Amino acid sequence: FIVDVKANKHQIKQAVKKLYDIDVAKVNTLIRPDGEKKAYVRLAPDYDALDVANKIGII
Amino acid sequence: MKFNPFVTSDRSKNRKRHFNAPSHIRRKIMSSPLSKELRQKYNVRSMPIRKDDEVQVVRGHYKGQQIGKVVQVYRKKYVIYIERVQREKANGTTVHVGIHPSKVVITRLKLDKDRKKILERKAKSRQVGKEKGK
Amino acid sequence: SSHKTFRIKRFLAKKQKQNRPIPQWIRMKTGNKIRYNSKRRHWRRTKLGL
Amino acid sequence: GRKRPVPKGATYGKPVHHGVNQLKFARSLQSVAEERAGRHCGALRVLNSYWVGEDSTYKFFEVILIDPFHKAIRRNPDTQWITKPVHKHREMRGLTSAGRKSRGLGKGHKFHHTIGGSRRAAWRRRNTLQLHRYR
Amino acid sequence: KTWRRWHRRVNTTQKRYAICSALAASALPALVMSKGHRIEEVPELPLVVEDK
Amino acid sequence: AKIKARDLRGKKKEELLKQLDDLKVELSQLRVAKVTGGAASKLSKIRVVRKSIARVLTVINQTQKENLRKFYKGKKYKPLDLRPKKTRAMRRRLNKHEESLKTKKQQRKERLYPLRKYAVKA
Amino acid sequence: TKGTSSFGKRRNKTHTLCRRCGSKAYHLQKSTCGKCGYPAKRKRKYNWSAKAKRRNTTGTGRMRHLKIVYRRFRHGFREGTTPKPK
Amino acid sequence: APSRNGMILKPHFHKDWQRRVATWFNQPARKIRRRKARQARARRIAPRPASGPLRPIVRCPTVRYHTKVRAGRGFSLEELRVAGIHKKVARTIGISVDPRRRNKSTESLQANVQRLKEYRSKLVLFPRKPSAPKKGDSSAEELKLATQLTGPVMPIRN
RNA sequence: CGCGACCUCAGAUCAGACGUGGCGACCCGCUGAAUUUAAGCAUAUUAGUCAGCGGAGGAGAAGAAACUAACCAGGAUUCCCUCAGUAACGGCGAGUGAACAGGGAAGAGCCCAGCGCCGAAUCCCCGCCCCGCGGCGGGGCGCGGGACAUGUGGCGUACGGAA
RNA sequence: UAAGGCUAAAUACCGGCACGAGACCGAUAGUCAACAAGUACCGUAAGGGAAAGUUGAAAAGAACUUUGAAGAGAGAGUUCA
RNA sequence: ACCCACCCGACCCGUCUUGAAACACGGACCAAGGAGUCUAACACGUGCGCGAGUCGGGGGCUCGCACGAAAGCCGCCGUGG
RNA sequence: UGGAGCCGCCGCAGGUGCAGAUCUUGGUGGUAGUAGCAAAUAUUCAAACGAGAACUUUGAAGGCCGAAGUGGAGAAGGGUU
RNA sequence: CGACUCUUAGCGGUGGAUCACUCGGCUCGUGCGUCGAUGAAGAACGCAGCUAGCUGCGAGAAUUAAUGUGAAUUGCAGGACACAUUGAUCAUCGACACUUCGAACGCACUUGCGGCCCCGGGUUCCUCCCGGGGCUACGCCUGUCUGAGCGUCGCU
Ligand SMILES: [Mg+2]
Ligand SMILES: [Mg+2]
Ligand SMILES: [Mg+2]
Ligand SMILES: [Mg+2]
Ligand SMILES: [Mg+2]
Ligand SMILES: [Mg+2]
Ligand SMILES: [Mg+2]
Ligand SMILES: [Mg+2]
Ligand SMILES: [Mg+2]
Ligand SMILES: [Mg+2]
Ligand SMILES: [Mg+2]
Ligand SMILES: [Mg+2]
Ligand SMILES: [Mg+2]
Ligand SMILES: [Mg+2]
Ligand SMILES: [Mg+2]
Ligand SMILES: [Mg+2]
Ligand SMILES: [Mg+2]
Ligand SMILES: [Mg+2]
Ligand SMILES: [Mg+2]
Ligand SMILES: [Mg+2]
Ligand SMILES: [Mg+2]
Ligand SMILES: [Mg+2]
Ligand SMILES: [Mg+2]
Ligand SMILES: [Mg+2]
Ligand SMILES: [Mg+2]
Ligand SMILES: [Mg+2]
Ligand SMILES: [Mg+2]
Ligand SMILES: [Mg+2]
Ligand SMILES: [Mg+2]
Ligand SMILES: [Mg+2]
Ligand SMILES: [Mg+2]
Ligand SMILES: [Mg+2]
Ligand SMILES: [Mg+2]
Ligand SMILES: [Mg+2]
Ligand SMILES: [Mg+2]
Ligand SMILES: [Mg+2]
Ligand SMILES: [Mg+2]
Ligand SMILES: [Mg+2]
Ligand SMILES: [Mg+2]
Ligand SMILES: [Zn+2]
Repeated sequence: FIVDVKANKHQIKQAVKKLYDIDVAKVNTLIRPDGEKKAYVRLAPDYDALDVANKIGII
Repeated sequence: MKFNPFVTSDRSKNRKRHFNAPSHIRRKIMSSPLSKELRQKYNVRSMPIRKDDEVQVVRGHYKGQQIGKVVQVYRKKYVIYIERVQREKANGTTVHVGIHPSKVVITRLKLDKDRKKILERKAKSRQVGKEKGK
Repeated sequence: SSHKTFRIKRFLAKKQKQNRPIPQWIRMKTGNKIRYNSKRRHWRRTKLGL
Repeated sequence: GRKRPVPKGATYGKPVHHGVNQLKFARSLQSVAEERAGRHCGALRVLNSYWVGEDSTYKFFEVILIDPFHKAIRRNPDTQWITKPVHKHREMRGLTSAGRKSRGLGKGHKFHHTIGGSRRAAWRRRNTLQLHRYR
Repeated sequence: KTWRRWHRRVNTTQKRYAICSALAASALPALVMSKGHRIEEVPELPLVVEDK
Repeated sequence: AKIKARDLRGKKKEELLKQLDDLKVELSQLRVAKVTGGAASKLSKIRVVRKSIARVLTVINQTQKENLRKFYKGKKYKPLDLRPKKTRAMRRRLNKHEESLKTKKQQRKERLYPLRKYAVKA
Repeated sequence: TKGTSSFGKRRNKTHTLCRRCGSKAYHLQKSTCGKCGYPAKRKRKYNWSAKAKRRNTTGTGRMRHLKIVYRRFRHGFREGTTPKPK
Repeated sequence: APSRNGMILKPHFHKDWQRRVATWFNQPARKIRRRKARQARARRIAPRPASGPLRPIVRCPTVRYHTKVRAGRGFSLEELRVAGIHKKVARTIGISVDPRRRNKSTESLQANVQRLKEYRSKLVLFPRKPSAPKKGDSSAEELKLATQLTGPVMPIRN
């Protein structure tokens, strides 16, 4: 994800959970040389990433 | 002469006023006369031109007695495009030629509620002016 | 430098975003006087507000 | 008094202006007091001041100050002139009793400088070429 | 500069003299004609009219 | 399709929040569709959906603040937000009544020696 | 040595971006600016540099409050009212 | 360097005078502004004299002016007292009153008294309400003039 | 060795107010040169000028005589014309340099302390009601607090004032 | 009549907002700046500081053929040009 | 007036200089820019108006100035110079 | 040639006439296809791609840097290289 | 004639003078004469379907609302809308909103550390943990509370 730069990992974790009725293992942010905070979000092993991706639109 | 000492008479200022006029003012500027048929009927000299009035071009190359419907009003370019007033570009495609509204005459108005009321107001002020002169 | 502050990074980011050339559809706008961006900066020559 | 604030002596220039020691400030010490009391209490408004004592090394003064916004002053019509914003910082502009003295304005022959508003105004009027339309 | 002496002043009498001369020569058809005014068919040169 | 202020004015607060949420959701899907090609049909909506969100939020803040200054209209001390903001200096003018006041001495003068209307030459 | 070679070892910087005036004139060791005088309350301006004065007066920037103050004043500083509705 | 006969003259253009040149391109607009203001005040003070109040006859000081006579600032208190006009009230009927004028000679006093007498005679006091009480003049001398007096009220001629 | 007055002083994220910076053509208060002129230069001049610092307002400052005068006298301030390149200053050189009267623009005058009389007759803040509320005000009602006799309010201020 | 205080008016105004005018200048002029100018650029910094207006009435801004890797041409065409 | 021929004449301008073709300096070439101005004060000369007077300011009265920020008038006409 | 304004006379007004100022700004010559593209040993053969190869790439050979490196990693500085 | 050089003209180049334009200046005048802890001026970073710059705006970010207006906006898209309807577009702007620095305000300028009250997950007040909200600058005035002093007294 691209995230708002003011976000904590804690806020991102809570957000993703809320939006996609999912559950996260760990959030792992960086800031692009650009100004957009990128956040790799490791989803918990019970869930698949491909399935949620299809749900949200991307593939 | 002009006596009112808050108006301008100043090339540069009136030219600036014109080319930097905002849409709603450019509506007013891009008016055109009514035909002598309509003038007689409504008691109005001229009207702001509009998307789908029927129109004759009066002066220029396209000067003719054909009554074309207006197609669109390009207020940024101070110009209107007319049904068959068009010229073939190099590659066959047609292009609507710009005609400046003042060199056009409206034969058939597109009467909505608002336009009607404008015509009623203009005719009223005219008749008040004639009564004052009498 | 590879040990940036955040302020500095955010500043370098902006300059990076400003550099891109003009979108060609601009040139077709009605009242257009612009042919090329002319505020373009090449890292090797001309060296930031820094 | 007022010793000239320059490093060593070294008032560089013509020997008219070599003086550093025996020279004196324009405003009085009572007027300095008012000003410092005004500085400190910016909300407050300086009315006027009086003397209370002097050692060799100090003078002492008692500067009357007013709230321009305490209702007892505001609603009183005889005092509500001070609450008006022209009277901000009277002391600073030279308008208190003591501050007024240094301006050197009174009526009559012993003045003439300050025969406009103030010392600066007369000089202004006196050194303007009035260049009339017709001449 | 702004304070160039733009305005210029004239004695009152001289202005009054000037204006007499100017009036005087608005008679004299020759001078009127020479000033270019087509005053060929005008009936009487100091041309005075009714006050309606 | 269009969301107008017109109708939102009257509506209940929970209903507005539901609509707002629904527009924000629609916005998110459009933003995703912008990344993945999507369609020009979709990349219009994104502006429309943004302005609609604003309309709702605007109407909410209108309703909330109007209710607040109904609540204080009467009380002596009220929130700085709701206090009249004219101009720093204009908010330290004298009170409109406090200007009004005459000293007793001044009132006595006006009573006894009032300015008379008069003319001359008769 | 005074010239070219010694341009070599300009490795480290005096000034950085001043956070009040935005200029790259904040002196790190003195911890002032030198353009606005950041840490000092009052903005630095001198009357000798007129051009420097004009490079940032009011009109210069957005004037984002100040521009709508002029409009507000024009029409009368009114508050808390609307025009007659439809 | 001077050249063969002239006035050895000392112009005062050694200060920065061009910084302080005062042009007069205002003056027309000024005169107009003054005349507009003047016309406004006349309209405000409706049937009152535009002039302002009535002012005392006064001799000029010094051997030079001596023989002339001016308007003065205001009527002295002794003069008012003799006329039978209360000093606070005089200001409300349009009589100037200074209280800084001494009164040396009887000749100056009586002439000034005569002035106030004359003024009181030819003055038309409107009543406070349209319903008339004492002092206030008759409705005849009221309809015939609520007129202003153009120029100075009762002018002085030396 | 307490409890209680006051006096002087502290502390509060105490209740409610205000000040802080900007702009800076014009204005008020300080500060204050040197190029320059003098055919050199030091006093003078440049100049109470540029730079420096402070504080304002729509204007500011000034202003109701410890004034002018020496007249048969004028009568706050400010502004214009004039006085006047004058009286005066000055290595009496260079240079500088006002005011009063006179004519206009405008025009407006007032308030305290004190001295006295009047049960502090005064002020601020609380709290309840009626009106009014986008410049927090009026009226009423509270043994509800405080300020105030180390002096609040009315009368009164040199033009005289009080009784 | 000093050692306390208030006070409109005529007066000032190269900053501001909003207007009007000119025996001014007319793109090396006029503001540094008619244009994406206090911009680009330079200087550690204080600070310095540009150049740069005009197709045509209308884009009708040269379809198509042909030579060439292309830039470039040759015909063709638009335009009153 | 374009070119060419021939005879005779003929050194490169600007400048400071007693003296420059100078082994005196400035000058490759072309375009555009580019230096006796304005204000004040005096003096003398000249033109016009009035003449023991003259005078106009400053002010005022006449207009929203289209031309006017003019023009006209003023026991102010003369405080005053 | 160009494509939209301009002149004669009588008066008024000026930012009014250039060869120079090592003048200012812009442009162009001769010099000149000249000086020059000479520090640190070095290149060669084949193929590929390609319109086109002395210089790209692959392969083969010959060379240098010779672990105080022409190697492998960082600091400051750069700021997307 | 040959080449080269010089001159003159024609055409072509180079170069951008001249002329003609002018939404810009400069000068003179008129009216008003308004900034800021209710957070100014200034700075920063953001915001467009495609947008770099200028401009415009502030996470409601090329603007929301309202009022007036009455069909566009337009470089291309796409769309809306029934333009017999609060209704496109402009203008106005009285409602609403207004990121971060900045007098700049919890303390620091890393964008780092905090305290204290309330709310949601977290608990089932178990404090933790996370998220949200509101306070937490200096100076000074009036009052308020708590106090201090072998300061001046009183009663015990
Ligand atoms: Mg480099
Ligand atoms: Mg000296
Ligand atoms: Mg003294
Ligand atoms: Mg009293
Ligand atoms: Mg008068
Ligand atoms: Mg301040
Ligand atoms: Mg000398
Ligand atoms: Mg000399
Ligand atoms: Mg010397
Ligand atoms: Mg001096
Ligand atoms: Mg200064
Ligand atoms: Mg004042
Ligand atoms: Mg006094
Ligand atoms: Mg005087
Ligand atoms: Mg004289
Ligand atoms: Mg002097
Ligand atoms: Mg008393
Ligand atoms: Mg005062
Ligand atoms: Mg140019
Ligand atoms: Mg040019
Ligand atoms: Mg230019
Ligand atoms: Mg040109
Ligand atoms: Mg050019
Ligand atoms: Mg050209
Ligand atoms: Mg050109
Ligand atoms: Mg042609
Ligand atoms: Mg020679
Ligand atoms: Mg020789
Ligand atoms: Mg020489
Ligand atoms: Mg040479
Ligand atoms: Mg020339
Ligand atoms: Mg003569
Ligand atoms: Mg043309
Ligand atoms: Mg000229
Ligand atoms: Mg030349
Ligand atoms: Mg060679
Ligand atoms: Mg070796
Ligand atoms: Mg490597
Ligand atoms: Mg290495
Ligand atoms: Zn700074």
